[PDB]
Amino acid sequence: RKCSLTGKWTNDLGSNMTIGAVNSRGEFTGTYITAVTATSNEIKESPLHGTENTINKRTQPTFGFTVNWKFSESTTVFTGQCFIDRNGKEVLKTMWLLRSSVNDIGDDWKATRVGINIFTRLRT
Amino acid sequence: RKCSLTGKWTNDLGSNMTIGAVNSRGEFTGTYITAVTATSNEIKESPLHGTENTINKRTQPTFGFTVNWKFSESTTVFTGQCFIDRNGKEVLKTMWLLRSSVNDIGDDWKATRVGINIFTRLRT
Amino acid sequence: RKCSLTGKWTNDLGSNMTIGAVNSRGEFTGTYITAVTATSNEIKESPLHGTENTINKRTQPTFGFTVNWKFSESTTVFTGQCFIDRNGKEVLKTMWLLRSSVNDIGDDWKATRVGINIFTRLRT
Amino acid sequence: RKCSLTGKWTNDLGSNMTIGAVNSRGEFTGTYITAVTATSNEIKESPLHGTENTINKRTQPTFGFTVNWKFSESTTVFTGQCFIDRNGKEVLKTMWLLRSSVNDIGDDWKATRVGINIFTRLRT
Repeated sequence: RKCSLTGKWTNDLGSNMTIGAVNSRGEFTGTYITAVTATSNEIKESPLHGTENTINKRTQPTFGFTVNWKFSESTTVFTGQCFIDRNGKEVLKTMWLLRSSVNDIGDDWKATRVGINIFTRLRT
Repeated sequence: RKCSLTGKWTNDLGSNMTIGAVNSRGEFTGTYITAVTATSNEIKESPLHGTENTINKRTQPTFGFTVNWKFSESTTVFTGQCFIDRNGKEVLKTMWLLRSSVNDIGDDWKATRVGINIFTRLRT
Repeated sequence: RKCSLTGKWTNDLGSNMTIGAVNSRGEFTGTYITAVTATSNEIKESPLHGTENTINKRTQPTFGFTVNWKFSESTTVFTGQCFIDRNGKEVLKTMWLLRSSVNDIGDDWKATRVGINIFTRLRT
Repeated sequence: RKCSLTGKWTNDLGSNMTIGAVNSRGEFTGTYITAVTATSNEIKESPLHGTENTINKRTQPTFGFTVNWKFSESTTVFTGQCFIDRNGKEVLKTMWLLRSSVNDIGDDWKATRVGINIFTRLRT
Protein backbone atom coordinates (compact mmCIF):
# COMPACT_ATOMS: atom_id res chain seq x y z
CA ARG A 1 0.00 0.00 0.00
CA LYS A 2 0.94 3.60 -0.84
CA CYS A 3 1.35 6.99 0.67
CA SER A 4 -1.91 8.86 0.09
CA LEU A 5 -2.26 12.70 -0.32
CA THR A 6 -6.05 12.71 0.37
CA GLY A 7 -6.96 13.91 3.81
CA LYS A 8 -5.86 16.24 6.60
CA TRP A 9 -2.32 17.34 7.30
CA THR A 10 -0.35 19.48 9.63
CA ASN A 11 3.03 21.05 9.66
CA ASP A 12 5.87 22.30 11.91
CA LEU A 13 4.92 25.92 11.59
CA GLY A 14 1.31 25.23 12.73
CA SER A 15 -0.46 25.46 9.30
CA ASN A 16 -2.98 22.93 8.12
CA MET A 17 -4.26 21.64 4.83
CA THR A 18 -7.01 19.40 3.53
CA ILE A 19 -6.69 17.60 0.29
CA GLY A 20 -9.76 16.20 -1.45
CA ALA A 21 -9.80 13.06 -3.63
CA VAL A 22 -7.17 12.34 -6.25
CA ASN A 23 -8.68 11.65 -9.67
CA SER A 24 -7.58 9.06 -12.23
CA ARG A 25 -5.39 11.58 -14.00
CA GLY A 26 -3.56 12.25 -10.71
CA GLU A 27 -5.36 15.56 -10.04
CA PHE A 28 -6.45 17.12 -6.69
CA THR A 29 -7.70 20.17 -4.90
CA GLY A 30 -7.90 21.30 -1.30
CA THR A 31 -7.56 24.17 1.01
CA TYR A 32 -4.63 25.74 2.79
CA ILE A 33 -5.23 27.12 6.31
CA THR A 34 -2.55 29.31 7.90
CA ALA A 35 -1.61 31.62 10.78
CA VAL A 36 1.68 33.14 9.71
CA THR A 37 2.91 34.98 6.62
CA ALA A 38 2.12 38.67 6.85
CA THR A 39 -1.39 39.37 8.12
CA SER A 40 -4.97 38.10 8.20
CA ASN A 41 -7.06 38.87 11.32
CA GLU A 42 -6.83 35.30 12.87
CA ILE A 43 -7.19 32.10 10.62
CA LYS A 44 -7.23 32.35 6.76
CA GLU A 45 -8.14 29.89 4.08
CA SER A 46 -6.89 29.57 0.45
CA PRO A 47 -7.41 26.99 -2.25
CA LEU A 48 -4.70 24.68 -3.63
CA HIS A 49 -4.46 22.86 -6.98
CA GLY A 50 -2.06 20.03 -7.65
CA THR A 51 -0.99 16.83 -9.13
CA GLU A 52 0.43 13.47 -8.03
CA ASN A 53 2.89 11.78 -10.40
CA THR A 54 1.39 8.46 -11.39
CA ILE A 55 4.27 7.00 -13.53
CA ASN A 56 5.14 3.40 -12.54
CA LYS A 57 2.31 3.54 -10.10
CA ARG A 58 4.82 4.23 -7.29
CA THR A 59 4.01 3.64 -3.65
CA GLN A 60 5.78 6.81 -2.54
CA PRO A 61 5.04 9.34 -5.21
CA THR A 62 6.33 12.83 -5.96
CA PHE A 63 3.74 15.67 -6.29
CA GLY A 64 3.39 19.39 -6.77
CA PHE A 65 0.75 21.94 -5.86
CA THR A 66 0.12 25.66 -6.18
CA VAL A 67 -1.47 27.76 -3.35
CA ASN A 68 -3.49 30.74 -4.66
CA TRP A 69 -3.36 33.16 -1.74
CA LYS A 70 -6.65 35.02 -1.09
CA PHE A 71 -5.21 37.75 1.23
CA SER A 72 -2.21 38.64 -0.74
CA GLU A 73 -0.88 39.17 -4.29
CA SER A 74 1.63 36.34 -3.87
CA THR A 75 1.75 32.74 -4.95
CA THR A 76 3.51 29.76 -3.39
CA VAL A 77 4.44 26.45 -5.04
CA PHE A 78 5.29 23.24 -3.18
CA THR A 79 6.84 20.09 -4.46
CA GLY A 80 7.89 16.96 -2.63
CA GLN A 81 7.44 13.30 -1.90
CA CYS A 82 4.84 11.27 0.01
CA PHE A 83 6.94 8.96 2.26
CA ILE A 84 6.14 6.33 4.87
CA ASP A 85 8.13 6.57 8.13
CA ARG A 86 8.17 6.60 11.98
CA ASN A 87 7.09 2.99 12.45
CA GLY A 88 4.96 3.23 9.38
CA LYS A 89 3.59 6.81 9.57
CA GLU A 90 2.96 8.88 6.40
CA VAL A 91 5.03 12.01 5.96
CA LEU A 92 5.30 14.71 3.23
CA LYS A 93 8.71 16.26 2.86
CA THR A 94 8.44 19.45 0.78
CA MET A 95 10.43 22.37 -0.53
CA TRP A 96 8.62 25.64 -1.65
CA LEU A 97 9.06 28.86 -3.67
CA LEU A 98 7.26 32.01 -2.49
CA ARG A 99 6.83 34.60 -5.20
CA SER A 100 6.09 38.12 -4.17
CA SER A 101 4.49 40.67 -6.49
CA VAL A 102 6.89 43.41 -7.59
CA ASN A 103 5.86 46.64 -9.42
CA ASP A 104 8.62 46.76 -11.94
CA ILE A 105 10.49 44.13 -13.96
CA GLY A 106 13.77 45.53 -12.67
CA ASP A 107 13.14 44.32 -9.06
CA ASP A 108 12.37 40.89 -10.30
CA TRP A 109 15.65 39.56 -8.81
CA LYS A 110 14.53 40.04 -5.31
CA ALA A 111 10.97 38.47 -5.65
CA THR A 112 11.61 34.80 -4.67
CA ARG A 113 12.13 33.18 -1.31
CA VAL A 114 12.70 29.44 -0.66
CA GLY A 115 12.27 27.01 2.19
CA ILE A 116 10.99 23.65 3.38
CA ASN A 117 8.03 22.19 5.12
CA ILE A 118 7.32 18.79 6.66
CA PHE A 119 3.71 17.55 6.95
CA THR A 120 2.21 14.79 9.11
CA ARG A 121 -1.34 13.53 9.37
CA LEU A 122 -3.70 15.48 11.63
CA ARG A 123 -4.92 13.24 14.48
CA THR A 124 -7.80 11.85 12.43
CA ARG B 1 -2.22 47.03 -20.27
CA LYS B 2 -2.58 43.45 -19.03
CA CYS B 3 -0.08 40.65 -19.10
CA SER B 4 -2.08 37.54 -20.02
CA LEU B 5 -1.01 33.91 -19.47
CA THR B 6 -3.24 32.46 -22.22
CA GLY B 7 -1.23 31.55 -25.24
CA LYS B 8 1.94 30.04 -26.75
CA TRP B 9 5.31 30.72 -25.25
CA THR B 10 8.80 29.59 -25.80
CA ASN B 11 11.91 29.72 -23.58
CA ASP B 12 15.68 30.15 -23.26
CA LEU B 13 16.26 26.37 -23.78
CA GLY B 14 14.04 25.34 -26.67
CA SER B 15 10.99 24.12 -24.60
CA ASN B 16 7.43 25.44 -25.45
CA MET B 17 4.23 25.64 -23.66
CA THR B 18 0.68 26.35 -24.41
CA ILE B 19 -1.70 27.61 -21.93
CA GLY B 20 -5.49 27.59 -22.16
CA ALA B 21 -8.08 30.19 -21.11
CA VAL B 22 -7.93 31.29 -17.61
CA ASN B 23 -11.21 31.05 -15.78
CA SER B 24 -12.94 33.37 -13.32
CA ARG B 25 -11.29 31.66 -10.18
CA GLY B 26 -7.94 32.30 -11.95
CA GLU B 27 -7.61 28.56 -12.85
CA PHE B 28 -5.85 27.28 -16.05
CA THR B 29 -4.50 24.22 -17.77
CA GLY B 30 -2.09 23.72 -20.62
CA THR B 31 0.67 21.66 -22.19
CA TYR B 32 4.39 21.55 -21.83
CA ILE B 33 6.57 20.53 -24.77
CA THR B 34 10.35 19.75 -24.61
CA ALA B 35 13.26 17.25 -25.31
CA VAL B 36 15.55 18.34 -22.50
CA THR B 37 15.88 16.97 -18.99
CA ALA B 38 17.46 13.74 -20.20
CA THR B 39 14.90 12.27 -22.58
CA SER B 40 16.36 11.86 -26.06
CA ASN B 41 13.72 10.98 -28.60
CA GLU B 42 12.42 14.06 -30.37
CA ILE B 43 9.60 15.69 -28.42
CA LYS B 44 7.37 14.85 -25.37
CA GLU B 45 4.28 16.62 -24.17
CA SER B 46 3.08 16.75 -20.56
CA PRO B 47 0.06 18.35 -18.95
CA LEU B 48 0.23 21.36 -16.65
CA HIS B 49 -2.17 22.84 -14.19
CA GLY B 50 -2.01 26.09 -12.24
CA THR B 51 -3.43 29.39 -11.00
CA GLU B 52 -3.03 33.07 -11.62
CA ASN B 53 -3.43 35.45 -8.58
CA THR B 54 -6.30 37.86 -8.96
CA ILE B 55 -6.10 39.84 -5.72
CA ASN B 56 -6.37 43.49 -6.63
CA LYS B 57 -6.57 42.62 -10.28
CA ARG B 58 -2.97 43.60 -11.00
CA THR B 59 -1.90 44.00 -14.56
CA GLN B 60 1.26 42.02 -13.97
CA PRO B 61 0.08 39.11 -11.90
CA THR B 62 2.05 36.45 -10.11
CA PHE B 63 1.10 32.78 -10.89
CA GLY B 64 2.16 29.22 -10.29
CA PHE B 65 1.79 25.84 -11.99
CA THR B 66 2.84 22.21 -11.78
CA VAL B 67 4.04 20.06 -14.77
CA ASN B 68 2.96 16.36 -14.33
CA TRP B 69 5.83 14.62 -16.29
CA LYS B 70 4.45 11.73 -18.35
CA PHE B 71 7.80 10.12 -19.24
CA SER B 72 9.30 10.41 -15.76
CA GLU B 73 8.57 9.85 -12.06
CA SER B 74 9.49 13.51 -11.30
CA THR B 75 7.56 16.65 -10.70
CA THR B 76 8.54 20.21 -11.59
CA VAL B 77 6.83 23.30 -10.12
CA PHE B 78 7.09 26.84 -11.59
CA THR B 79 6.35 30.29 -10.06
CA GLY B 80 6.78 33.79 -11.45
CA GLN B 81 5.23 36.98 -12.67
CA CYS B 82 3.80 38.04 -16.05
CA PHE B 83 5.37 41.47 -16.79
CA ILE B 84 4.95 44.13 -19.46
CA ASP B 85 8.56 44.89 -20.42
CA ARG B 86 9.96 48.45 -21.34
CA ASN B 87 9.44 47.76 -25.05
CA GLY B 88 5.87 46.60 -24.71
CA LYS B 89 6.67 42.90 -24.95
CA GLU B 90 5.03 40.33 -22.55
CA VAL B 91 7.60 38.35 -20.54
CA LEU B 92 7.19 35.49 -18.12
CA LYS B 93 9.93 35.40 -15.44
CA THR B 94 9.98 32.24 -13.43
CA MET B 95 11.93 30.01 -11.06
CA TRP B 96 11.37 26.28 -10.67
CA LEU B 97 11.88 23.44 -8.30
CA LEU B 98 12.42 19.99 -9.89
CA ARG B 99 11.70 17.14 -7.56
CA SER B 100 13.23 13.71 -8.33
CA SER B 101 11.82 10.47 -6.80
CA VAL B 102 13.97 8.76 -4.14
CA ASN B 103 13.54 5.18 -2.68
CA ASP B 104 14.49 5.95 0.82
CA ILE B 105 13.42 8.82 2.87
CA GLY B 106 17.02 8.89 3.83
CA ASP B 107 17.98 10.20 0.40
CA ASP B 108 15.47 13.12 0.47
CA TRP B 109 18.14 15.73 1.02
CA LYS B 110 19.48 15.39 -2.44
CA ALA B 111 16.18 15.21 -4.35
CA THR B 112 15.57 18.91 -5.19
CA ARG B 113 17.04 21.02 -8.02
CA VAL B 114 16.38 24.65 -8.64
CA GLY B 115 16.68 27.01 -11.68
CA ILE B 116 15.12 29.81 -13.81
CA ASN B 117 13.27 30.09 -17.05
CA ILE B 118 12.37 33.07 -19.22
CA PHE B 119 9.32 32.82 -21.54
CA THR B 120 8.38 34.88 -24.50
CA ARG B 121 5.35 34.89 -26.64
CA LEU B 122 5.54 32.79 -29.71
CA ARG B 123 1.92 33.19 -31.02
CA THR B 124 2.93 36.22 -33.04
CA ARG C 1 24.12 36.92 24.98
CA LYS C 2 26.11 36.20 21.82
CA CYS C 3 25.76 33.36 19.38
CA SER C 4 29.32 32.36 18.47
CA LEU C 5 30.40 30.34 15.41
CA THR C 6 33.66 29.07 16.94
CA GLY C 7 33.36 25.48 17.97
CA LYS C 8 32.11 21.95 17.23
CA TRP C 9 28.70 21.37 15.77
CA THR C 10 26.75 18.47 14.53
CA ASN C 11 23.67 18.25 12.27
CA ASP C 12 20.39 16.53 11.39
CA LEU C 13 22.22 14.01 9.10
CA GLY C 14 25.27 12.85 11.01
CA SER C 15 27.83 15.35 9.51
CA ASN C 16 30.09 17.45 11.89
CA MET C 17 32.03 20.54 11.56
CA THR C 18 34.60 22.41 13.46
CA ILE C 19 35.13 26.02 13.15
CA GLY C 20 38.17 28.00 14.25
CA ALA C 21 38.47 31.44 15.88
CA VAL C 22 36.84 34.22 14.11
CA ASN C 23 39.09 37.17 13.48
CA SER C 24 38.51 40.92 13.72
CA ARG C 25 37.39 41.22 9.96
CA GLY C 26 34.85 38.46 10.79
CA GLU C 27 36.93 35.85 8.86
CA PHE C 28 37.08 32.11 9.82
CA THR C 29 38.20 28.70 8.67
CA GLY C 30 37.31 25.21 9.74
CA THR C 31 36.71 21.60 8.78
CA TYR C 32 33.76 19.67 7.52
CA ILE C 33 33.38 15.99 8.37
CA THR C 34 30.81 13.57 6.78
CA ALA C 35 30.12 10.23 4.89
CA VAL C 36 27.00 11.33 3.05
CA THR C 37 26.63 12.80 -0.42
CA ALA C 38 27.53 9.52 -2.10
CA THR C 39 30.97 8.67 -0.75
CA SER C 40 30.93 5.33 1.06
CA ASN C 41 34.14 4.72 2.94
CA GLU C 42 33.87 5.79 6.55
CA ILE C 43 34.66 9.48 6.97
CA LYS C 44 36.12 12.35 4.82
CA GLU C 45 37.23 15.77 5.93
CA SER C 46 37.20 18.90 3.77
CA PRO C 47 38.25 22.46 4.46
CA LEU C 48 35.83 25.36 4.79
CA HIS C 49 36.25 29.08 4.65
CA GLY C 50 33.79 31.87 5.38
CA THR C 51 32.72 35.12 7.05
CA GLU C 52 30.48 36.28 9.83
CA ASN C 53 28.67 39.69 9.36
CA THR C 54 29.66 42.24 11.95
CA ILE C 55 27.55 45.24 10.93
CA ASN C 56 25.93 46.57 14.06
CA LYS C 57 27.51 43.85 16.11
CA ARG C 58 24.31 41.81 16.35
CA THR C 59 24.14 39.04 18.86
CA GLN C 60 22.64 36.67 16.34
CA PRO C 61 24.69 37.29 13.24
CA THR C 62 24.20 36.05 9.72
CA PHE C 63 27.22 34.28 8.07
CA GLY C 64 28.25 32.34 5.02
CA PHE C 65 30.89 29.76 4.09
CA THR C 66 32.07 27.53 1.26
CA VAL C 67 33.11 23.82 1.64
CA ASN C 68 35.93 22.90 -0.85
CA TRP C 69 35.17 19.13 -1.34
CA LYS C 70 38.40 17.13 -1.46
CA PHE C 71 36.92 13.86 -2.74
CA SER C 72 34.69 15.46 -5.38
CA GLU C 73 34.65 18.05 -8.17
CA SER C 74 31.66 19.82 -6.52
CA THR C 75 31.25 22.85 -4.37
CA THR C 76 28.69 23.44 -1.64
CA VAL C 77 27.91 26.90 -0.19
CA PHE C 78 26.06 27.51 3.13
CA THR C 79 24.31 30.64 4.52
CA GLY C 80 22.33 31.19 7.72
CA GLN C 81 22.05 32.81 11.07
CA CYS C 82 23.42 31.91 14.52
CA PHE C 83 20.43 32.20 16.92
CA ILE C 84 19.93 31.98 20.68
CA ASP C 85 16.91 29.66 20.94
CA ARG C 86 14.02 30.00 23.60
CA ASN C 87 15.76 27.50 25.89
CA GLY C 88 19.13 29.18 25.78
CA LYS C 89 20.66 26.76 23.29
CA GLU C 90 22.80 28.02 20.32
CA VAL C 91 21.40 26.93 16.94
CA LEU C 92 22.73 27.36 13.44
CA LYS C 93 19.95 27.54 10.80
CA THR C 94 21.20 27.30 7.28
CA MET C 95 20.34 26.68 3.63
CA TRP C 96 22.80 25.42 1.03
CA LEU C 97 23.41 25.32 -2.66
CA LEU C 98 25.34 22.27 -3.96
CA ARG C 99 26.94 22.82 -7.31
CA SER C 100 27.87 19.77 -9.42
CA SER C 101 30.43 19.99 -12.29
CA VAL C 102 29.03 19.70 -15.84
CA ASN C 103 31.04 19.16 -19.13
CA ASP C 104 28.97 21.32 -21.34
CA ILE C 105 27.66 24.69 -20.61
CA GLY C 106 24.56 23.32 -22.15
CA ASP C 107 23.93 21.15 -19.10
CA ASP C 108 24.23 24.04 -16.59
CA TRP C 109 20.51 24.17 -15.92
CA LYS C 110 20.53 20.95 -14.03
CA ALA C 111 23.70 21.46 -11.98
CA THR C 112 22.29 23.06 -8.78
CA ARG C 113 20.66 21.39 -5.76
CA VAL C 114 19.28 23.13 -2.74
CA GLY C 115 18.47 22.10 0.88
CA ILE C 116 18.64 22.94 4.63
CA ASN C 117 20.75 21.98 7.57
CA ILE C 118 20.31 22.51 11.31
CA PHE C 119 23.44 22.59 13.54
CA THR C 120 23.75 22.16 17.23
CA ARG C 121 26.66 22.47 19.51
CA LEU C 122 28.48 19.29 20.24
CA ARG C 123 31.42 20.67 22.34
CA THR C 124 29.42 20.25 25.52
CA ARG D 1 43.92 26.08 -21.05
CA LYS D 2 41.35 26.75 -18.31
CA CYS D 3 38.73 29.18 -17.22
CA SER D 4 40.36 31.56 -14.76
CA LEU D 5 38.58 33.36 -11.83
CA THR D 6 41.37 35.97 -11.35
CA GLY D 7 40.53 39.35 -12.76
CA LYS D 8 37.64 41.72 -13.46
CA TRP D 9 34.06 40.72 -14.12
CA THR D 10 30.72 42.19 -14.83
CA ASN D 11 27.17 41.06 -14.67
CA ASP D 12 23.67 41.55 -16.15
CA LEU D 13 22.44 43.66 -13.28
CA GLY D 14 25.37 46.12 -13.63
CA SER D 15 27.50 44.96 -10.61
CA ASN D 16 31.21 44.37 -10.82
CA MET D 17 33.77 42.28 -9.04
CA THR D 18 37.52 41.88 -8.91
CA ILE D 19 39.11 38.67 -7.90
CA GLY D 20 42.76 38.58 -6.83
CA ALA D 21 45.11 35.61 -7.36
CA VAL D 22 44.13 32.03 -6.65
CA ASN D 23 46.56 30.29 -4.31
CA SER D 24 47.82 26.70 -4.51
CA ARG D 25 45.11 25.52 -2.15
CA GLY D 26 42.47 26.99 -4.48
CA GLU D 27 41.83 30.08 -2.30
CA PHE D 28 40.96 33.67 -3.35
CA THR D 29 39.76 37.07 -2.28
CA GLY D 30 38.37 40.12 -4.02
CA THR D 31 35.89 42.86 -3.83
CA TYR D 32 32.25 43.14 -4.79
CA ILE D 33 31.06 46.50 -6.20
CA THR D 34 27.31 47.10 -6.56
CA ALA D 35 24.54 49.61 -7.29
CA VAL D 36 21.36 47.78 -6.35
CA THR D 37 20.14 45.93 -3.27
CA ALA D 38 18.60 48.34 -0.78
CA THR D 39 20.64 51.52 -0.33
CA SER D 40 24.15 52.97 -0.32
CA ASN D 41 24.57 56.61 -1.49
CA GLU D 42 26.02 55.75 -5.00
CA ILE D 43 28.68 52.90 -5.45
CA LYS D 44 29.55 50.49 -2.55
CA GLU D 45 32.34 48.02 -2.06
CA SER D 46 32.45 44.75 -0.03
CA PRO D 47 35.00 41.99 0.29
CA LEU D 48 34.53 38.41 -0.95
CA HIS D 49 36.22 35.16 0.15
CA GLY D 50 36.10 31.97 -1.86
CA THR D 51 37.46 28.83 -3.20
CA GLU D 52 37.97 27.11 -6.57
CA ASN D 53 37.60 23.31 -6.64
CA THR D 54 40.91 21.88 -7.76
CA ILE D 55 40.01 18.11 -7.95
CA ASN D 56 41.12 16.52 -11.24
CA LYS D 57 42.65 19.81 -12.16
CA ARG D 58 39.58 20.58 -14.32
CA THR D 59 39.63 23.17 -17.07
CA GLN D 60 36.16 24.45 -16.20
CA PRO D 61 35.98 24.34 -12.45
CA THR D 62 33.18 24.82 -9.93
CA PHE D 63 33.68 27.46 -7.17
CA GLY D 64 31.98 29.16 -4.28
CA PHE D 65 32.37 32.50 -2.57
CA THR D 66 30.84 34.48 0.29
CA VAL D 67 30.18 38.28 0.09
CA ASN D 68 30.41 40.01 3.49
CA TRP D 69 28.20 43.06 3.00
CA LYS D 70 29.56 46.26 4.60
CA PHE D 71 26.29 48.32 4.42
CA SER D 72 23.94 45.75 5.65
CA GLU D 73 23.49 42.91 8.15
CA SER D 74 23.01 40.38 5.35
CA THR D 75 25.24 37.83 3.70
CA THR D 76 25.14 36.41 0.18
CA VAL D 77 26.72 33.16 -1.08
CA PHE D 78 27.39 32.34 -4.74
CA THR D 79 28.29 29.08 -6.32
CA GLY D 80 28.78 28.16 -9.94
CA GLN D 81 31.02 27.11 -12.77
CA CYS D 82 33.73 28.86 -14.80
CA PHE D 83 32.82 28.03 -18.45
CA ILE D 84 34.28 28.92 -21.84
CA ASP D 85 31.76 30.07 -24.48
CA ARG D 86 30.75 32.61 -27.18
CA ASN D 87 33.52 31.77 -29.64
CA GLY D 88 35.83 31.06 -26.76
CA LYS D 89 34.83 33.71 -24.19
CA GLU D 90 34.95 32.98 -20.42
CA VAL D 91 31.66 33.05 -18.56
CA LEU D 92 30.60 32.41 -14.92
CA LYS D 93 27.15 30.99 -14.48
CA THR D 94 26.08 31.32 -10.84
CA MET D 95 23.19 30.77 -8.48
CA TRP D 96 23.04 32.64 -5.06
CA LEU D 97 21.38 32.63 -1.61
CA LEU D 98 20.71 35.97 0.09
CA ARG D 99 20.26 35.70 3.83
CA SER D 100 18.59 38.52 5.62
CA SER D 101 18.98 39.14 9.35
CA VAL D 102 15.83 38.39 11.34
CA ASN D 103 15.26 39.34 15.03
CA ASP D 104 13.66 36.16 16.18
CA ILE D 105 14.19 32.48 15.40
CA GLY D 106 10.50 32.16 14.59
CA ASP D 107 10.77 34.32 11.40
CA ASP D 108 13.64 32.25 10.20
CA TRP D 109 11.44 30.73 7.44
CA LYS D 110 11.16 33.92 5.57
CA ALA D 111 14.93 34.95 5.67
CA THR D 112 16.26 33.44 2.38
CA ARG D 113 15.93 34.57 -1.19
CA VAL D 114 17.43 32.85 -4.27
CA GLY D 115 18.44 33.79 -7.78
CA ILE D 116 21.04 33.66 -10.53
CA ASN D 117 23.75 35.78 -11.98
CA ILE D 118 25.85 35.54 -15.13
CA PHE D 119 29.31 37.17 -15.25
CA THR D 120 31.51 38.10 -18.22
CA ARG D 121 34.94 39.67 -18.35
CA LEU D 122 35.11 43.46 -18.05
CA ARG D 123 36.61 44.94 -21.24
CA THR D 124 40.18 44.53 -19.99
